[PDB]
Amino acid sequence: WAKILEKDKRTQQMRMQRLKAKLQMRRLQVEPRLLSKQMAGCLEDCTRQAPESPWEEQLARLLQEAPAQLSGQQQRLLAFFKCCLLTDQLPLAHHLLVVHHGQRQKRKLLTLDMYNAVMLGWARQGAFKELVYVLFMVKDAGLTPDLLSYAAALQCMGRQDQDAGTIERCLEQMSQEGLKLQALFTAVLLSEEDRATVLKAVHKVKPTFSLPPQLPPPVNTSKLLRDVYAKDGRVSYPKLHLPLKTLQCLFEKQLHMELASRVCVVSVEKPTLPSKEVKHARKTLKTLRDQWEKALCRALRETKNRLEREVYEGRFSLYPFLCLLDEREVVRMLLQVLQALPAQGESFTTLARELSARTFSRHVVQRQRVSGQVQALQNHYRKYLCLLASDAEVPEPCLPRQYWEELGAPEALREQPWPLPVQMELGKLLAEMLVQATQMPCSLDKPHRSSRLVPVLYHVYSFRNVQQIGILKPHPAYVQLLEKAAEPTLTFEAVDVPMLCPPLPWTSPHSGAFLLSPTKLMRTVEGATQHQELLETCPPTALHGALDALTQLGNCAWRVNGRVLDLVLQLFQAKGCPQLGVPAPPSEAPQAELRRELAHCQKVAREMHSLRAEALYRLSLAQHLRDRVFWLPHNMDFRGRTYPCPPHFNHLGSDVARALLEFAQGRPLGPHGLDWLKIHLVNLTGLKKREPLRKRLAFAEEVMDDILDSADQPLTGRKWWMGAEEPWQTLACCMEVANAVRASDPAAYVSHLPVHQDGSCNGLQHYAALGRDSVGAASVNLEPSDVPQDVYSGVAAQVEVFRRQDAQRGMRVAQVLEGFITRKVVKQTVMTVVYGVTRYGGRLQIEKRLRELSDFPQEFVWEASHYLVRQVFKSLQEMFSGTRAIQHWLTESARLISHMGSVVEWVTPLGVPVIQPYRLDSKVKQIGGGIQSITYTHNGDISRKPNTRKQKNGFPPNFIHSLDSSHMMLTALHCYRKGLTFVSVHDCYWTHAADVSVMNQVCREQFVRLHSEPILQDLSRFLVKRFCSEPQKILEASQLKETLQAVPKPGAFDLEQVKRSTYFFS
Amino acid sequence: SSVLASCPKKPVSSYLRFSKEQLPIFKAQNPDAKTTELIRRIAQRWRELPDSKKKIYQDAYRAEWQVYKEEISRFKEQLTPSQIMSLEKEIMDKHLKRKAMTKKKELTLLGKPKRPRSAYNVYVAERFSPQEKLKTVKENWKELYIQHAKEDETRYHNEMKSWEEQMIEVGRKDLL
Amino acid sequence: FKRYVTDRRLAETLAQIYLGKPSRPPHLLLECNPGPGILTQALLEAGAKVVALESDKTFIPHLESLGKNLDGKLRVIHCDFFKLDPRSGGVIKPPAMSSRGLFKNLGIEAVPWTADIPLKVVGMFPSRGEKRALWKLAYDLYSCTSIYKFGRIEVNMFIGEKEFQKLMADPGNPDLYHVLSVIWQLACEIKVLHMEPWSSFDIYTRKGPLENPKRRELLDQLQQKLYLIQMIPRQNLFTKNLTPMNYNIFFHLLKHCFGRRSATVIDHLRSLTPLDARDILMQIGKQEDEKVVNMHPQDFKTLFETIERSKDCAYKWLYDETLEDR
DNA sequence: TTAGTTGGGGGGTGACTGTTAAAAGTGCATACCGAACAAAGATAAAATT
DNA sequence: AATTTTATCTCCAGGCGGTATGCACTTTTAACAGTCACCCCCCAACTAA
Repeated sequence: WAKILEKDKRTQQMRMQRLKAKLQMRRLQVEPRLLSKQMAGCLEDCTRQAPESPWEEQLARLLQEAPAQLSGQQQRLLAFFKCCLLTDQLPLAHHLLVVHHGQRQKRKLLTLDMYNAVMLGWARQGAFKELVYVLFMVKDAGLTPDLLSYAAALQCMGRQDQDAGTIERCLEQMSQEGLKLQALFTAVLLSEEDRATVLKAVHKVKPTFSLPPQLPPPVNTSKLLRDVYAKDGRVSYPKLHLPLKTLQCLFEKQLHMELASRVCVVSVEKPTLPSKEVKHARKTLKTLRDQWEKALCRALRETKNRLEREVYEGRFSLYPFLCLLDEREVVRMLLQVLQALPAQGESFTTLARELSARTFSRHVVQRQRVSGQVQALQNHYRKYLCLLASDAEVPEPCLPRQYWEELGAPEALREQPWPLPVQMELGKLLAEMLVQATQMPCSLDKPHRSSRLVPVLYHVYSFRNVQQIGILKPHPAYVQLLEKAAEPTLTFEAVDVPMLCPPLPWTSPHSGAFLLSPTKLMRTVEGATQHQELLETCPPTALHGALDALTQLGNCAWRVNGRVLDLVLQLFQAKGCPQLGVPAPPSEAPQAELRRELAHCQKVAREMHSLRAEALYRLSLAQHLRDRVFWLPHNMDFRGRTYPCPPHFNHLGSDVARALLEFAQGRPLGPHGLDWLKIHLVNLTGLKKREPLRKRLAFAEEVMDDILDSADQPLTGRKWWMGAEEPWQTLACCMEVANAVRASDPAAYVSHLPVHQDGSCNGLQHYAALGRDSVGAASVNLEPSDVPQDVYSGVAAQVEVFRRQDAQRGMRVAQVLEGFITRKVVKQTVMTVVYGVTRYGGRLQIEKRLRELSDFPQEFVWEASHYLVRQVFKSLQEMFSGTRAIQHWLTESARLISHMGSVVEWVTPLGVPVIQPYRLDSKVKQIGGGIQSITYTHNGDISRKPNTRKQKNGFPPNFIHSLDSSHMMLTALHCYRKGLTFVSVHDCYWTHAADVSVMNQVCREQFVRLHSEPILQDLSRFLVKRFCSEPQKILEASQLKETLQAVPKPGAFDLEQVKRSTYFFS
Repeated sequence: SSVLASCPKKPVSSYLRFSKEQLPIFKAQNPDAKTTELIRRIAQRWRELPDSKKKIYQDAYRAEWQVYKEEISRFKEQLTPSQIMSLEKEIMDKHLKRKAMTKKKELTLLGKPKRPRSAYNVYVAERFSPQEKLKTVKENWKELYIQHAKEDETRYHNEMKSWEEQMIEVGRKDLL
Repeated sequence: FKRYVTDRRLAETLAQIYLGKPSRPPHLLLECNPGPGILTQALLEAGAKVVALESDKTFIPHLESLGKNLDGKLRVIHCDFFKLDPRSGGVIKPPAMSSRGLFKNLGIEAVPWTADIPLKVVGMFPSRGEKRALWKLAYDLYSCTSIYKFGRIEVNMFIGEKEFQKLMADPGNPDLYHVLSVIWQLACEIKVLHMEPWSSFDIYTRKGPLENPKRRELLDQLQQKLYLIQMIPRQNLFTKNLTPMNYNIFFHLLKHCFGRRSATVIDHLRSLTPLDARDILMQIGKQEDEKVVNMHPQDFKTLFETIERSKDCAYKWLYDETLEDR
């Protein structure tokens, strides 16, 4: 059969020759096809000039010739092109660009930015032919070369090490084109290496070319902050109590913890006896986890293979975003997410959002690790720690941000967030893969008795009124298996655990807080970006006060109280105590007429389980940090209030969380510390609210026996402390007081306990300060007096007087309730007056208490609610009139501004700009897919109309919140210079037991200084200049100016008396 | 079969009438002419044809389209649903066999190495109603052909190792 | 937009229909919103003991004046049938009542399901609240709560054209088929007794009669057939599996099945229960590629019974109390 | 579990080479439809006739 | 201009899903005619993916 074999070989040879012929005429296109005939001829001629076709002269000729809101598809394409650079897949992006430029319909989406991105990507490799191709593209599309195009050309020429003639021609071309070389080096897109290479290319022919000289940053010169930054004076900045080596070791530990991105803690639940069933359950769990890992890896590989082909055919896909991270990291993240799921399920949209937020953080951290910022950060931090260490001396005492800048600040590698559609698409894809790839046996008790496999995650619908909501729910057998196994460990994300080293100083809206992980300066929804734009557009020295205050707040070193933790654990593990704040175990529970009992009993056990699991995380963290020192960074919301970043364990929780925290650095009690400790104890009890400090101290001294007994035997003694308003903090205060008293020298004992100083109705205090009304001011402790003044008691007394007068006149409902008017009835309404309450919202608040009232007849509730609401509001009118005028003025201004089609904005006295992010979402956004059509809201659509209903409701309270945040910031900044430890909760200030006098003095001084400036007139002038100054519209502007220019008049009150007020802060 | 009686064929377009009237005349005039340059010269003449001929051809085409539209509107009622199902299965099978044909042609157009031969196949090739003779040789079975059949595939083995090399370069990664 | 009956002949025919055959003569007739009272007096002249649950405070005086010397039965209670048994509020206002207190006042006693109809209720549905009333009655029926705890109570009411067409949809009319049709045909035997235009009834406003021809022309513009429907609970509704303490899973199953109308029942089964879906489909006697809108109301009940009847697997349903108020 | 050579005789479909036009597919956008659970009295702003 | 309709206390990071219809633009196949080029349906057999 030699002839047959010869014939087959011949046929194969002609076949491969035919294939070669049809190929030489699924590859990736490299030469664009151009609509213009003469440009196509020019490209053909440039190719045909020589086999070694020089492209440099043609590039010079192409450059020298030089003849509002993006769509969803455009944004996605731009993100694809940008990501193809970090991913290091350039042929893919180039082919997609050539294909889009080919077709008539697709070429209209492209914009100069995509061309620039691909040009820069090609230039980074020192290539010329592809750069010339993209130059042909940008010329044929009818666009113009820009700064970035010339930067790419210069970088390519410098990298390829060409002769100086072409560089001379290019540079002179930019000069004639009106282009500035110095302006080139300010482009954000260029990295350090690109700028260095461009500089080398420039220096080749202009050796005497230098960057602009560096200058020391300016200091803040504002009226309020000129005292903080004054260089003439005495400053004693506090130092930590630890040496340098310990701090460096802690920094290394925190860096390792953040690079790992996971921290595991030991569970605090009652350990279980290792029965046979527990071991069997653990074996089954381990086998299932391994199988899921392998299946997920296979599914991810198949998905990447599928997604690449779509780009290979000219469609946009998500291939680079999947290529960003390693396979093992993605699989581990998916497994952790599946493990953390609750038994009741999670919404589909929420899961899709969460699965895309964790992918970005790991990408950012790994990018930082690979690029080489970790070593620079290590060097800078180890040099900067000399300022806070006790056994180190900095040549000149500086603020932390000032020192961090003076040491030479390394440039921050800013990372671009993905657009919202890309994030949602990626999250949905990952969630679908996780749902599909996980399987478990149907019958766990006996393998192969029933061999069929069933899914682990199910996709059910949940109905609320008319609306459907897609919900993923775990299989019940898996939930029961997890509960039976009783795993002994918990897993926490590295951003949900307090830092083990002092946080990075805030030096810019981009850098600060955690060492590597990203953190928003202004916490808000994912897509919103107007706040960041306003922050960045401001002069650099405006935000120094806010950044310095945030850094000062984040540098407090905490530690965990021991004995309180032991007692709480003893109560928690055995039986619990709902009357104290410790949830009961699930074992202890109550356990068509039978339907009613079953419906109620199942209702009770839900929140009982919810509370127990919520407190399991907090108490497991504290045990893990029981012999360590930890820090809590801070950030702001869009008004200015500051919150800590770690949510699970911080001093903003309930009394159980506030009793486990104390300052790490202690101070001697001094000569006036024991009295403040006792007064704080009495304040915590809540028995003597309306009494002077002398009577509080006397009462504290008269019940010393109970305090001593509660400090000695807390759970087996008289148990006096349990009657307090806060049972748990009171125990800690009792222990501290007993320890201090028993000591040989009570004036030298070191105390680690914070002491609070609250403010009574701070919103109304700010309102009265703005309005300068004597009657209102005198009732919120803005005037000197001997006893505290309670506004709630005064309002209740006035209402009772009105009721007595009406009953004397004669009325059934009035005489129905006699003696039923008290502080408890009207406290909620008076408290909520600041938030714009009305005569309708107060009815439902008064009726809630009236229903719980027993002796009151239940047939008069409606009339009583009406009468009480009317009387309370009438009495409130007499006490506060300036407040009403201010509220009406602000509401009208906000409404008139919103009707013109613009969202309100203002500036706080410190300098932070504020803006209200209320808009109407009319058009709906969906994502069609394999499982469901997720509906999301496009935040960051600046074309939507303002929501007038939500902008006239939220303006008056946000102004007051910004004002109180400014007051707190000023107080913290001025307290730091005296060497005090300061931590604040919105309007409660904490400090050591020996510095309360100094803190009170600084509080009063800063309040007077802040409110002496003309706040209202400044706000009115800003509003007039920003909005009304328009020539295009005259009638709307006229109405707006008429409203704005009429500022309510001030009263007759003297602000200096606040400095002599004993109970302004009590 | 069933489709023909169910409905006739679509009317022929204007350029097709022009081909019908003129190309056979052009073909008759030139005896050695073949359909390639015949159809290309017909295209040239049609491009050179005056617009009056295009207009009259379009009028004929639209008249035929209208009469076909009326015929189809009448036909959709004259076919019992069983004929509709028969037509549906016929077109479905036609599409499937066409797809199979084009996939087989695609596979063979890349010079796929041959499958391993058989010892009986090599024997009958050397020895040589074809169905009768195939049955005869098959029942009879029941030059080193046994080893050569595997040897050829091992000879083809070096081809298939090489046959995967171009595909990854060309971009057809599904074949391997 | 309340309505009332004013014509003499229409009222006479309605009374003749309501009394019907003289079988079980002493049938108590609860009247929903008698209004002017011509229907009630027509029924009294027919010879039946009638008690009127009138809502408006201004109508009892006329009813009592006409019935002061009635010497028969014209007991009147200021109550509203659709406002019976509110679920929130500590005390019940005079317009509302309690399902137990009203029956205590009427003196009637509780009776098991298997026995006969103890009482009959007639009236007309709310103009803008047909769906709300239907859902409320379904929830009060399937749990044997409120008025249905006292036996099988017959309800005869008027309804509009659109709601009626939605209510009697069948797999032969899949455009309007929905859950409410299924859950109302599974428990009652719906009948059509009378037909009447909207012009026969004189509409009423808060102020009074709406005599305006332009708004009467709107009634001509909004002229829809006002069908009459009779509803009697089915005797064999509650089996050993469809207990009153178990209907919630059935309601959720029906709601989920109509979430994706154009999908087979096999995928809904795969997304609702862990059991082998094909086994359930085989047991109820259907093929794999069965659409949701091709299932008769009794087939849903059969499928639910088939799923609930098994015992091999401890967990049968994925519905839990957590899927509520989400 | 299914398909390729092998094997010639006999059919089958398309390629090659033209132009034309009526469906078929794509990507985006709006519109309408889907469970309940009382309500009494009040008031100013927003929407409609 | 008057009449009827609607919402009623702020911040700390929230969004319904499915089915039908319409429109502006791009892509695809069927129609004619002659050759001819390779593939594919048969009896029976064996080997690989």
